[PDB]
Amino acid sequence: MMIRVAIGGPRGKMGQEAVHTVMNNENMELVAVLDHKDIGDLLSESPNFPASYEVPVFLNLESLIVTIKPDVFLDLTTPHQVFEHTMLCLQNNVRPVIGTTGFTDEQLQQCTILAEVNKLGCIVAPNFAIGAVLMMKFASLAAAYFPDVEIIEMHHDQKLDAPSGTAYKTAQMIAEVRPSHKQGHPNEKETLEGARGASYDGIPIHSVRLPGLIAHQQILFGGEGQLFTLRHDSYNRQSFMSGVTFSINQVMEIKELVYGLENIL
Amino acid sequence: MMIRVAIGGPRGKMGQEAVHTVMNNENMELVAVLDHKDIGDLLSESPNFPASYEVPVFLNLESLIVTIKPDVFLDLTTPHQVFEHTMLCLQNNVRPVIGTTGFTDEQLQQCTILAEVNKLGCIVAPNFAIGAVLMMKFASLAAAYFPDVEIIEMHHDQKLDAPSGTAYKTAQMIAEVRPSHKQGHPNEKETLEGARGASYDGIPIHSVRLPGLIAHQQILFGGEGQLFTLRHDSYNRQSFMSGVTFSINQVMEIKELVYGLENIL
Amino acid sequence: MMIRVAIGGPRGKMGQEAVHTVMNNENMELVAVLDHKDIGDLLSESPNFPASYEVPVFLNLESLIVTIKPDVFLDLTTPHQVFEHTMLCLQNNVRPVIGTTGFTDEQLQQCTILAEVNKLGCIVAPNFAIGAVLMMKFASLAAAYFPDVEIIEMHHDQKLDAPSGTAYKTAQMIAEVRPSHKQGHPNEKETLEGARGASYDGIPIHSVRLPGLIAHQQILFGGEGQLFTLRHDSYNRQSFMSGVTFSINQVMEIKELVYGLENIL
Amino acid sequence: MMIRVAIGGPRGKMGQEAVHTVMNNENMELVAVLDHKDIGDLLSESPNFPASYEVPVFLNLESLIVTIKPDVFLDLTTPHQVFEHTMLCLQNNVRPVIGTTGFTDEQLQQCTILAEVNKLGCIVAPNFAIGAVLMMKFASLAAAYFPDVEIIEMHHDQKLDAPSGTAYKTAQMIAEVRPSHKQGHPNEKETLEGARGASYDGIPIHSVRLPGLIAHQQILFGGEGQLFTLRHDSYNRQSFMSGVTFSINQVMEIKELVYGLENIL
Ligand SMILES: NC(=O)c1ccc[n+]([C@@H]2O[C@H](COP(=O)([O-])OP(=O)(O)OC[C@H]3O[C@@H](n4cnc5c(N)ncnc54)[C@H](OP(=O)(O)O)[C@@H]3O)[C@@H](O)[C@H]2O)c1
Ligand SMILES: NC(=O)c1ccc[n+]([C@@H]2O[C@H](COP(=O)([O-])OP(=O)(O)OC[C@H]3O[C@@H](n4cnc5c(N)ncnc54)[C@H](OP(=O)(O)O)[C@@H]3O)[C@@H](O)[C@H]2O)c1
Ligand SMILES: NC(=O)c1ccc[n+]([C@@H]2O[C@H](COP(=O)([O-])OP(=O)(O)OC[C@H]3O[C@@H](n4cnc5c(N)ncnc54)[C@H](OP(=O)(O)O)[C@@H]3O)[C@@H](O)[C@H]2O)c1
Ligand SMILES: NC(=O)c1ccc[n+]([C@@H]2O[C@H](COP(=O)([O-])OP(=O)(O)OC[C@H]3O[C@@H](n4cnc5c(N)ncnc54)[C@H](OP(=O)(O)O)[C@@H]3O)[C@@H](O)[C@H]2O)c1
Ligand SMILES: O=C(O)c1cccc(C(=O)O)n1
Ligand SMILES: O=C(O)c1cccc(C(=O)O)n1
Ligand SMILES: O=C(O)c1cccc(C(=O)O)n1
Ligand SMILES: O=C(O)c1cccc(C(=O)O)n1
Repeated sequence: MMIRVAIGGPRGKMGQEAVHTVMNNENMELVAVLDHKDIGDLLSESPNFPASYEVPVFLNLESLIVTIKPDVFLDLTTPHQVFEHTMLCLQNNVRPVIGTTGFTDEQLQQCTILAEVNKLGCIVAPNFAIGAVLMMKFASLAAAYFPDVEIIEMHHDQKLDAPSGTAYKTAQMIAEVRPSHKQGHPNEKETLEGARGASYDGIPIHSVRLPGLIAHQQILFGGEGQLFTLRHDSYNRQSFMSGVTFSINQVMEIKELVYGLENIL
Repeated sequence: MMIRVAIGGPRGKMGQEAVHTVMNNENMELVAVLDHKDIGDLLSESPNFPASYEVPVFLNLESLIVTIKPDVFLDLTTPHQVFEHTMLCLQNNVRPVIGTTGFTDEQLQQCTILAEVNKLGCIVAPNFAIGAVLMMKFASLAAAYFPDVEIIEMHHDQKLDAPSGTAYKTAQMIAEVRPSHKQGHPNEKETLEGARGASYDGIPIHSVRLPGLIAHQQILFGGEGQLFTLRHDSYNRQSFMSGVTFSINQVMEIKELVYGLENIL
Repeated sequence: MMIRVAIGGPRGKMGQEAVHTVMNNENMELVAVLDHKDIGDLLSESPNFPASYEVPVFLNLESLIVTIKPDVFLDLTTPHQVFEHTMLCLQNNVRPVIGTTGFTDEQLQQCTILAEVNKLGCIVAPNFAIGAVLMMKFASLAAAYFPDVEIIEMHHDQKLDAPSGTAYKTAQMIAEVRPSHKQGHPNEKETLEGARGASYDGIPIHSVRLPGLIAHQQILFGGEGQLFTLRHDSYNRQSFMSGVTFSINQVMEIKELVYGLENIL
Repeated sequence: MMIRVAIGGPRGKMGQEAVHTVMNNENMELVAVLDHKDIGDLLSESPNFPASYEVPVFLNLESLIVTIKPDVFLDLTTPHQVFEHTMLCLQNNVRPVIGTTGFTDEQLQQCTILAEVNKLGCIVAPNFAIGAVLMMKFASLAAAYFPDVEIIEMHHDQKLDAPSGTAYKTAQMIAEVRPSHKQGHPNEKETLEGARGASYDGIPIHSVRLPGLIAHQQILFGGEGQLFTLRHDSYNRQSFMSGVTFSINQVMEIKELVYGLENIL
C-alpha cells in the first residue's frame, strides 16, 4: 500500500529535501534514486545522507525502471534531461511527477499525449508551493478585469532557465482569458536591448536572478488610476515539500497528464 | 429616464470628482448638492465649478429631499454624519450610495433593516476601485488556505478614520472563512503600546497615514516557508469614478442594502 | 531679477504642470513656449490654459531664442528632438534644463563639452522628484556592499523610451562603484528572448509599461540569505514640480552641464 | 590568539547557527555555552550537535564566567534575561555581544555606563544582517528630506518582542534628525484600538507576526505626490552569521559599548 518512489537528482537543492520528505512520509517508500555522478551503490554512501538511507543509486533511468519498477518517479534534475526522463517513464509504466522546469510547449504536448495513450498519471508542477498555485489561479480570474498585465519573476542566481516555469504557466493561464495584444506605447523604442523583457502573447515577462533570493513572483495588472498586484514569496525549499507530497499522492489517482496543481486543489 | 442624483460634500476631494463624473454621465442628472458651509444658491457660484453647473445647493438634507426628491443620494462627507444622512434618505424614499466610511456595525445593521423594510436600494461601498473590490474578493478565497493573515492599509494623512472602511470590510470577509484565533506568540509582549495593531476577530490591522499616499492596502497571508500577498494601490481619485458610476446605476436595480460591490460585479 | 523662462512642450503631461508652476513662481516669468502644432499666437488661445496666459507660442526654437532671449529653456518634449533642442540653446546663450529623456551617451557628452566651452549652465535631470534623486544617491552607496543588483523601472504606457532616463542614470552611478560582471548562472539560457532584461555593464534593467502607473523604480541588491531594496513611487506629476523649480533656480548658478540633481542637493 | 567565545542559548534558532559559525571560524574557539535546561555536561550530548562539539554546558552564567573566563559572551537567549546577562559579563571582565533584543532604554544606558567605567567592549546589535544595518543608516539620511515616516517591521510568529529591536533602533536614529511631531490628521480617530500602531517620538511603528516570515522591515517616507521606501528582507538565519562573526571580532577592538553596527562598518 506504500507508494514506491524513485527520485532524480537526490543531491540537488530540491532533491535532498524531497529525499527527506519522502523518507519521513509514512505512506511512501523511497525505493531508488537516479544520479549522473558515481556516488556509490547506496545514497547512505553520500554525506548529507545518513547511514539509514540504504536507497539504491542508479546512473541510468531505464536500468532503474526495469530493476525497481517504481510507482512514481520524482524528477528534480535539469532542463537538459527533463523531456527524456519523463518520456522514459511514460512508456515504461511509471507515473512521473516533474518538478524540473524547462519543457518546450511541443515536448509538454507530446508528454500529454503519451500519458493519455498509456492511461498513466503524470503531474508537471511548475511550482509546488501552495501560495504560488493560488497566485496562478487568481491570475486567471484577475485577467478578466485587467487586460494589461506584466509578470516579474525572481529566483536565486543558480537557476538555469528564464523565464521560470511558473511565469510560463502564469502567462498561459492569463493568455486564455486575456485578448491577445501588445502593451506599451506602439512607438516605444528600446534603446538598451531587452529592457521591455520577454513576451508571451503580448504579456511581458521579466526575470531577476540574484544571490539570496529563493523563488518569487509578482503579477502587476494596470488599470484606471490604479494597480492590482498578486505576489508570492517562497523563503526556503521546505515551502515546496507539502506540494511534493501532495503531488505523489495525487498522481496515483489520475490516468492522464495534469499540468499545474491549480486543477486539483 | 435619467437617474436624478444629489451629492453630499461636493467640494471635497472625492466630491468634486464625482460632481464632474455625474455631470458628464449622459444617463444621470445632478439635481442637487448638500453642503454644510454657505457657498451660495448654486454650485456654479463656487470656484472649482464652472458657470454651467447651475446645481442647487442645500445645507439641510431633509430640505433637499423634500424640495428635489432625488432618485439617489451619493454621500461623500464625513464619518460624523454618515449614519444620519443614510437614515434620512432611507425613510424618505431616496436610494443612498454611501462612499463615506465610518459606520458602526450596529448602524450598518440598522441601515440594512431600514432598506429591507422600505424595499429601497442602498449601496455602502468601502471602495469604489475595481481592483480593491477584486482584492477583497480574493481575500475570502485565500483565507481558506492560509488562516494566519494581517492587513496593512495606507492612506493620505487627511483621512479621518482608522482602520479604513476597506480594511474593516476585508477583515469581515476573511472572518467568515477564517477560524477565530489570536496570532503571534501567545507570550509576545508589546513594549511600545499599539505595535501589534488593531485586532478584528484576531486578524491584525495596521494603518499608515502619510503625505503623498492616496489609498493602498496589502493583505499578507503567512504559510510554510512562504508568504502570499494581495495588494492594491489607487494612485488618484479618478480611480474611483467608474465605481461611483457603476454604483449609481446598480442601486436602482435593488430593493435592499448591498454592503460592498463584491456581491454585484 | 526674474528668471525669464521658456518651455518646450507646454501642452504635454509634464509641460502643462510646469507651465502652471512657472506661472505661479514669483521669481520666474514664463516668456515663451515652443510647440510643433499651430495652436495660435498665445498659449491662452489653447484650452487648458486661462486667458491670463498671454505667453507667445513659437513653432521654431531658433526663432524663439532670437526673438525672446530667455535665460532658461525647459524642455519637456520627446526623445526625437532632445539633442537638437539642447544644442541650439547651448550655442545661443540659453541655459537648458532638460526634463526630456533619451539622449545617447555620445550626445550627452557632446552637450557637456558645449556647456563647458560656452561657460553656460545646463541641467539634465532624469528625475525631478526628490525621492528619486535620493534613491539614486543611495544606490551608489549600497553598491559598495552588494555587487549584485538589478533595476526594475515602471511607468505609464504612453512613455516612449525604455529603459527610463532614471534607470540609465542609476546604472551609471552603480557602475562606478560596482565591479563590472555578469549576473545569473553563467550557463543560464533565455528560452523566451528578452526575459533577463537589458544589461548595463552587467547590471540588469527591466522596464514595465502599464496603464495607471506614473513613475516608479526599485533597486534590488542581492546578498547572503537576504535582499536590500530601494524604492521610489511618484503618484502624480505634481511630484516633479519642486524639482523643476529647483532646477531653474540652480541652473543660473552654474557654468557647465550638471547631469542629475544628486550633485547639487 | 584565538577569541575565546561562550554562547547563550545554543539550542535556539539563532543559537545553533552561531554555534556552527563559531566552530568553523578559525580565529575563534567556542569555549562554553549557557543554557537553562539540563542538556548534559557537553553540547555534543545534544542532538543537533555532533560528537566533535565537546563544549562545556553551564546553567549558571556566573559559574561559566568564573570557570571559563571567556573573552566574549554572545547572547542569543530571551528578553527576560538580557539585561542580567549583559550586566554579569560587564562586571566580570567579559565582552558581551548581545544579539538578544528587549533591553529598556534605561537598561541600555546602564549597560553603556558600565562598559565605559570598566573600559570593556560591548556590542548590542539589533540586527546582524548587513542590509539591515545599511537600511538603518540610510534612514537617518532620508529623514532629513522627509519628516513624515512610518516603520513596518515583520517577523516570524515565535518572536517575543514587539516592536523589534531593529525598529526601535531605526526610530531612535530617525528621531535624531526628524523634528518631533504627530502624523496623521490631528482629528483622526481610531475606531479599532491599536490601528495606527505604536509611536516613537511621533513616528508610527507597526509589527507583523506571521508564519513563514523570518525578518523584514520597510521604512516609508511620505512626500509631495510620492513615497520613498527603504526595505530589507532576511530570508533565513544564515543571513546573520557574517554579522555575528564581525561583531565578535569588532568587540575586541573597543573599550566601551557600541549600540548598532552602523557605527563601525
Ligand atoms: N516546481 C517547483 O516548485 C520547483 C522548485 C524548485 C526548483 N525547481 C526546478 O527543479 C530543478 C532542480 O532545481 P534545483 O535548484 O534543485 O537544481 P540543482 O540544485 O541544480 O539540482 C539538480 C540535481 O540534479 C542533478 N542532475 C543533473 N543532471 C542529472 C541527470 N542527468 N541525472 C540525475 N541527476 C542529475 C545535479 O547533479 P550535479 O550538480 O552533479 O549536476 C543536482 O544534484 C530545476 O529545473 C528548477 O527549475 C522546481
Ligand atoms: N469608498 C471609497 O472608495 C472612498 C474613496 C475615497 C474616500 N472615501 C471616503 O469618503 C469620505 C470623503 O473623503 P474625502 O477625502 O473626500 O474627504 P474631504 O475631502 O474631507 O471632503 C468631505 C467633504 O464633505 C464636506 N462636509 C463635511 N460635513 C458635511 C455635512 N454635514 N454636509 C455636507 N458636506 C459636508 C466637507 O466640507 P468642509 O471641508 O467644509 O468640512 C468636504 O467638502 C471619507 O469618509 C472617506 O473615507 C471613500
Ligand atoms: N525628468 C523627469 O523627472 C521626467 C518626468 C516626467 C517625464 N519626463 C520626460 O519628459 C518628456 C515628456 O514626457 P510627457 O509624459 O510629458 O510626454 P507628452 O505628454 O508626450 O508631452 C510631450 C509634449 O511635447 C510636444 N512635442 C513633441 N515634439 C515637439 C517639438 N518638436 N516641439 C515642441 N513640442 C513638442 C507634444 O505635442 P504632441 O503631443 O502634439 O506631439 C507634447 O505636448 C519625456 O521624454 C519623458 O521621459 C521626465
Ligand atoms: N540581532 C539580530 O540580528 C537577531 C536575529 C535573530 C534573533 N534575534 C533575537 O535573539 C533572541 C533569540 O531569538 P531566537 O529566535 O533564536 O529565539 P529562540 O529560538 O527562542 O532561542 C532562544 C534560546 O535561548 C534559550 N534560553 C532561554 N532562556 C535562557 C537562559 N536563561 N539561559 C540560557 N538559555 C536560555 C532557549 O531555550 P528554551 O527554548 O529551552 O527556553 C532557546 O534555546 C531574540 O531576542 C531575538 O529577538 C536577534
Ligand atoms: O517556476 C520555476 O521555474 C521555479 C519555481 C520554484 C523554484 C524554482 C527554482 O529554484 O529554480 N523554479
Ligand atoms: O477604505 C477606505 O476607507 C477608503 C478607500 C479609499 C479612499 C479612502 C480615503 O481617501 O479616505 N478611504
Ligand atoms: O526616468 C525617466 O525617464 C522618467 C522619470 C519620471 C517620469 C517619466 C515619464 O513620465 O516618462 N520618465
Ligand atoms: O530587530 C529584531 O528584533 C530582530 C532582528 C532579526 C531577527 C529577529 C528575530 O528573529 O526575532 N529580531
